[PDB]
Amino acid sequence: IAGRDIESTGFAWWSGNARLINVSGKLLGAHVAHAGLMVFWAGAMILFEVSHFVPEKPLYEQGFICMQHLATLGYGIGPGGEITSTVPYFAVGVIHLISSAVLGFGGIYHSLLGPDTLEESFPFFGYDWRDKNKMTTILGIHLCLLGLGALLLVAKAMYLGGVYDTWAPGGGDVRYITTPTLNPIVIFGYVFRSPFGGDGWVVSVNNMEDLVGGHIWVGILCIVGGVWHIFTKPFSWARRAFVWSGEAYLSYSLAAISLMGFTASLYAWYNNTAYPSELYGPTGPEASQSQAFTFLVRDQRLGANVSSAQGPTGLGKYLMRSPSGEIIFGGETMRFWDLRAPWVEPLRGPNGLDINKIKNDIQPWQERRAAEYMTHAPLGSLNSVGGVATEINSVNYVSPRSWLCCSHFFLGFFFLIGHWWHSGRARAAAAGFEKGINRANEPVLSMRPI
Amino acid sequence: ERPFSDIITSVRYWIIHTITIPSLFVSGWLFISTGLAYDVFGTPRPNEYFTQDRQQVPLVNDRFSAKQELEDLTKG
Amino acid sequence: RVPLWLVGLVGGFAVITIVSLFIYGSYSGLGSS
Amino acid sequence: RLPEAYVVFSPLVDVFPVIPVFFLLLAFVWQAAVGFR
Amino acid sequence: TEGTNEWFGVDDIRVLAVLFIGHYFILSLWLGQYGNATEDDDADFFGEIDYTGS
Amino acid sequence: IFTFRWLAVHGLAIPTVFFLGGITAMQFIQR
Amino acid sequence: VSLWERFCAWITSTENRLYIGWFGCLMFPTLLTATSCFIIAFIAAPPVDIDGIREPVAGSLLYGNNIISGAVIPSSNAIGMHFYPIWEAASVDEWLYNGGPYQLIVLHFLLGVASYMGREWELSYRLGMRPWIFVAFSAPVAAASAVFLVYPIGQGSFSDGMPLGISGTFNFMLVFQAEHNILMHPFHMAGVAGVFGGSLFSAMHGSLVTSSLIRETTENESTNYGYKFGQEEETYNIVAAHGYFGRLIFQYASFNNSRALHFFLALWPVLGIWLTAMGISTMAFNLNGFNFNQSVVDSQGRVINTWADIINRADLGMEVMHERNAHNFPLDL
Amino acid sequence: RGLFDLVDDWLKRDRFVFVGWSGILLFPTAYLAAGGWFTGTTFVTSWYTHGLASSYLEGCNFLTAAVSTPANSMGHSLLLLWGPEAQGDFTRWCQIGGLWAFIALHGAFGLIGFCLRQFEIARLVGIRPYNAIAFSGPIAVFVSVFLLYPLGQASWFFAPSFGVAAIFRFLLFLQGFHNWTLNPFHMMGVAGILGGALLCAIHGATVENTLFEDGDAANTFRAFTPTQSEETYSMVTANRFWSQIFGVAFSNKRWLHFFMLFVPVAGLWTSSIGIVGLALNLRAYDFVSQELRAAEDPEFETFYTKNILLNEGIRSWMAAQDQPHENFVFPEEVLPRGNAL
Amino acid sequence: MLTLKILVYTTVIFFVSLFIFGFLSSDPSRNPNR
Ligand code: CLA
Ligand SMILES: CC1=C(/C=C/C(C)=C/C=C/C(C)=C/C=C/C=C(C)/C=C/C=C(C)/C=C/C2=C(C)CCCC2(C)C)C(C)(C)CCC1
Ligand SMILES: CC1=C(/C=C/C(C)=C/C=C/C(C)=C/C=C/C=C(C)/C=C/C=C(C)/C=C/C2=C(C)CCCC2(C)C)C(C)(C)CCC1
Ligand SMILES: CC1=C(/C=C/C(C)=C/C=C\C(C)=C\C=C\C=C(C)\C=C\C=C(C)\C=C\C2=C(C)CCCC2(C)C)C(C)(C)CCC1
Ligand code: OEX
Ligand SMILES: [Cl-]
Ligand SMILES: [Fe+2]
Repeated sequence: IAGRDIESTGFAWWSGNARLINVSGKLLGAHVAHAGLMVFWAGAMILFEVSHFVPEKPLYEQGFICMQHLATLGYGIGPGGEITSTVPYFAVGVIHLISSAVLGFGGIYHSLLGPDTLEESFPFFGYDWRDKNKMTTILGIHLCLLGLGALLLVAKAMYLGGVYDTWAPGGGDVRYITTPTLNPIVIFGYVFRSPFGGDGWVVSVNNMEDLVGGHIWVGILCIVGGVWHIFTKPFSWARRAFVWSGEAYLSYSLAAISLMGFTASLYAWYNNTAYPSELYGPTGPEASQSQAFTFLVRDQRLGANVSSAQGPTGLGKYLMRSPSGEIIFGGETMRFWDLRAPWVEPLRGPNGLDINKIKNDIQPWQERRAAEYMTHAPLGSLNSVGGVATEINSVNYVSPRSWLCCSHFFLGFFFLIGHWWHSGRARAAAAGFEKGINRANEPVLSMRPI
Repeated sequence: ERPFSDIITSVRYWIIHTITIPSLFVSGWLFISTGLAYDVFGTPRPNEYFTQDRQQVPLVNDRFSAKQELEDLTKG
Repeated sequence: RVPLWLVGLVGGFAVITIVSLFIYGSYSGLGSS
Repeated sequence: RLPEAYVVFSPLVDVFPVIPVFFLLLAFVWQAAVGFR
Repeated sequence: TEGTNEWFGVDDIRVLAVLFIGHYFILSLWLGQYGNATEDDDADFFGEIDYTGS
Repeated sequence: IFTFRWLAVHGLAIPTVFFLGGITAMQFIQR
Repeated sequence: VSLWERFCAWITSTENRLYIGWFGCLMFPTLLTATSCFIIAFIAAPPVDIDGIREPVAGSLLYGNNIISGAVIPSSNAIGMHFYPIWEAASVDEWLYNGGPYQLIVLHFLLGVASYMGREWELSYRLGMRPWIFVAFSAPVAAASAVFLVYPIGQGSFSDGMPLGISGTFNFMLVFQAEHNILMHPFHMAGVAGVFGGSLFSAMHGSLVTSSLIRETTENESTNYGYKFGQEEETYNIVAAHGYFGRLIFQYASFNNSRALHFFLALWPVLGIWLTAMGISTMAFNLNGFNFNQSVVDSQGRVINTWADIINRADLGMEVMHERNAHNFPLDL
Repeated sequence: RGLFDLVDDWLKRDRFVFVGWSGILLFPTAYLAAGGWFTGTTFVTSWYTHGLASSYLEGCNFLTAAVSTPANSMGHSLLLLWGPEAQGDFTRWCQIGGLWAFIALHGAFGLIGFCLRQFEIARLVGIRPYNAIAFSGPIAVFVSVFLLYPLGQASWFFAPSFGVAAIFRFLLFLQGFHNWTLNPFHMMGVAGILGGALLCAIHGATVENTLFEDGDAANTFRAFTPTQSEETYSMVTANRFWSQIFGVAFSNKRWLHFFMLFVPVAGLWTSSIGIVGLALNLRAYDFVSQELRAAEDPEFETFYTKNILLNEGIRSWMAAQDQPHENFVFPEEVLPRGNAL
Repeated sequence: MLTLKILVYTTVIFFVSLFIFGFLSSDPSRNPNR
């Protein structure tokens, strides 16, 4: 049949989805069907995780990656990070699962029965991959929708129940964020920060006020940009620099999504504000700091004065100074002195750790938390063994942080490869020599000899 | 000649194979389940690694008297 | 007269069930710690 | 555990998460049905 | 220093001045050839690559 | 009935089925 | 014309001895400065305190090394992942004491190789070719970036990166084996298969093409002189080579299409290297290989060993002896 | 004519698989070696020689099963089934480690037969025999390690075992005891292997990205008749591209393919020499000057000394279980160890 | 130390501006099929 064979379009079966480039009716159905599949997976995963829940173990000992997001949003969590009920998770899963059916039916209809092209009966929903005005209009519309979503998150954080705050005065609890920060200096110093150690770029946000203010500013910027890109057309300096075709737009999107994937993986690895440690588990540095704290406490209880104890190299077994002067934990964990956790801040003064507070102000709950985080470090194997590489089979645990980081890092790299491939092909096809070298007029033969 | 592409289709091929193959599969299953392999190849059984007398690994120490050493180590 | 896209399906089912059985035996029984 | 009114449907729930892959396999099956046209 | 969070690493006015000098010098050289552009509705095109001279 | 392909394919195929049956039987052994 | 137009015409000219392009503007200075710093540091650098325990390690030729054991030591452990340029040290001596040159060399080098990929694409575009060679080159770049940058980021310190030396590479490999149990990660097996298959196919293809040469030289001259620059001849003799390959193994396995052949040749090692680079990158976040320690037991409950247990003994031996004076607590987290 | 001519005519007929005169040596030996490996990894144990379990019947998986070397008490015996050690009795022959010798001995002749087959086919079709020197490479590797290394050592016990994890054990063992990474022959072997991989990728992308436009569809695969006279890609364009990017490029199509043939075979033949050297404990272990200075000056340190300490740790912590027949007993107070862990 | 930082920033911004304004000068038009 025409349009579905190699003899009429090229594009053999293993690259058959490339026959939809100039068919704007079936492309809509395909994209809608993928969206429906995404919604279906979300709902099904929520339900599956709910079905296996055990009310004794913490969430990071059961291999969950979906319940933690809802818990952080402020659903079914209590003081300290304990799960009280699972009804809201069930409701979210059911709603997603039901909406998936409507999305899938729409995709199937628009793909299998609707008109092949929309440029003949619905002029509003039509394009040519080269009409810049229409592309800007579509971009502005969907951009305004993104801005509305960000403002919806802000509204949930401020009025509709609140969000879980791990830095709360008295342990993690759900609270209303009533005073978001709006000074552009702080937000755009977060944006324009260096990514190296000590700064961390945008991963280093460490309170909820900055988070809410940033999502506010993002909503405002997205709405303004959507209106602007709707009411205008590309300027002269942009027309002479870009390639105007569908594959070029695909490559442009691919590069940005790869960058986003890398950023999300590093969020999951390093941050502990949007990813509270009571639900996901301790971060990499946190386990080592906990080990040092635990052994300091034990040795102090035995009778040592842990400020003048000399290590094997003469550097200080328990306490030392960072290259800038602050008092930090000794040992090999001197590299992680940038850590800030709610269970350590009680012992920090204006110039690092406080000697007197360490001496006679350590509470048992801090000791318990340190022991737990020391014994639940994010180390494991592919077959879910847990521990150092030279350990025996006794436990079965791999932290969700490692899974999330590794998976989205893998995806980010492969989508960067996508930028490279799809963009190179797009530009070569636009120029007009993606099929091969024209043997009649080989350009190399008319160049000055080298 | 008569390539595989239409050998895969002949009904007589299929019926004789359905007659023959399950006999071989069941023969292998019975070979394992009877315990005859343990005797053919000398592989120790899960309760035969250590006997009541010998509580260490039975390594062979002699070249020309391996038969007697193995006979001692197995049961005697 | 089976067409050459169903017998391949049977072979795929056989190989996938054999692989699944081997993985399950890896997770349970001898050599499962 | 699911709410008590739905515990009976647990085996179906234990299979839903993997459905989105069977779609990818079904695409290949459909292509093979028409003989890789 | 090292651990502070200044924008782009700028800690003095001279750094900002020289950054402006660089961007502006190359910008002036570029404007020497692309400075006479217009946004009228006759300099546009309909294609994938802009071959409309300048 | 005595062609070279017959001998090769059957010599490679019979022990394969025997060993596969043996492995499937092994899968259910428990100490 | 203007001055800018003449400059642009000279930059993108395809008549220079070496193509410059717009990517070359980022390429040349970074690679040149990295080369200069590397040579100077390799010849005449003072000892560097790598572990932060005030025990400097010598790595230069003038301090009693040879070519095999010389290296450029990674930065100090006290620094961590902090940015350490020259102007952040109180003096050049302090900068050299804490392992300054490593960061400079690594960063300008990575920028240079990225620009190298870009420049390859740019020349392909200017010459009217198909733009998929830099995609193939992306695999070694991915591996080098993986090690040099990604492993420190995951482990939290530049001091855990691969030293720029020969014996430093072996040290890095051994410690990585001890700590993460590589050789049991399937991605490493994919990489090993990739390199072995690449060598196999290179040898096979070379032999097949060389054996199928037509007669143009007789005895008293090298056979290479038969080919002329610009000659027209497909890179085999179809009858002889195809018959040889179809007779050596079963006749069903023979590539009669040059396109598919030279595609498979390109695809195999590149995919292998991509997979092994991603294996290293994922192991940087403590997702180690398979663990099969003490998995076989008898009826009573005693443990019967396997080869994996011998590998574990070797790993323990490596682990207990590395960085002897650097640890204070029982766990190496 | 005579029997010889009739048999010769029959052996070289066009069949599904070429048989030839070398088939008599090739087929039985290779078949027996493969069958021996398959039965050894499935039914036989290593309890009485190594103290290990190495079969599926015992609980191992694909990555941990192997056919282990014979016991150390049998130094260099050929281990024939009818020899003075087994005296028949298939069971005892399996228990003492005869399957390893069976596999190795029949497999060496299998490799010889395959090389002869390459020679015979090349002569039959009338082309120069270059695929038989390229295979001689791997023959050298196999012979060198699997036969010469044990023959210079105490017994067959110190040979690689036919398994996946056993090869990893071999790698770690040679690194720990011989300092094999420092030998200047494994270095050249590594260079050859990596260069071969590099050459394979650069050529297929260079060839695939200079194709002449001989078609109309985006699928350039179906634009090549099975064999024509013209080349499918432009040599001049590739030469220009690589000489302007890298500074040097190929211009002769025969030298290119000879280089592709030459690099990996040279690497393998180089590594074989180093393995033969290790067979007699003639290793490259110490730099005497650095050892003397470090002994005199307790502040001189390089990566070399760190690798030496790592090797010492490997040896001390592995020898106890790696060689069960020596009855090594190391108290905890003599094992080398750093601080803390 | 400050003057070294000034010079390094100068060089970096100069080369980066060269790159940025070089790719903005109607680059897709510079192909042999013009
Ligand atoms: C997310 C994955 C996805 C999606 C959405 C699509 C979508 C599409 N592909 Mg495609 N494809 C995919 C993956 C995908 N593909 C993959 C992985 C391959 C490689 C094997 C291909 C190879 C391929 C080729 C070679 C071609 C397409 C074509 C098409 C288009 C027409 C298909 C058609 O006529 O259906 C015909 C199929 C059927 C009538 C049978 C399927 C019936 C339904 C869809 C089965 C599922 C029903 C569902 C289970 C029940 C839901 C009920 C609901 C009420 C809840 C369509 C837009 C064609 C095209 O371009 O058309 C112009 C084309 O030629 N694709
Ligand atoms: C939400 C939030 C936040 C944030 C906020 C914000 C505000 C953000 C922003 C963001 C942004 C704001 C981003 C941006 C980006 C940009 C970019 C990314 C750009 C790029 C560029 C490009 C891509 C270009 C390119 C080129 C060149 C180079 C030249 C010429 C050619 C071209 C054009 C191609 C915070 C953190 C606060 C907190 C949390 C929450
Ligand atoms: C030793 C000996 C001998 C010999 C024997 C034999 C010859 C045997 C054979 C045997 C055999 C010959 C066996 C075989 C078996 C096989 C098997 C056991 C197979 C399996 C398979 C599998 C399991 C596969 C897998 C896979 C893959 C690889 C890929 C894809 C997927 C799948 C999964 C399918 C005799 C008698 C002389 C006597 C003396 C001794
Ligand atoms: C949700 C829900 C549900 C479900 C539904 C669904 C959505 C389903 C559908 C869908 C599905 C789930 C489908 C799937 C199917 C698939 C298949 C089953 C496939 C197969 C595959 C194969 C076997 C393949 C093979 C092959 C061939 C054939 C050729 C080429 C090669 C290969 C190998 C690829 C129900 C009803 C329960 C209700 C409730 C709710
Ligand atoms: O830095 Mn370089 O090697 Ca990674 O594990 Mn911990 O930290 Mn130290 O020890 Mn082991
Ligand atoms: Cl430590
Ligand atoms: Fe060639």
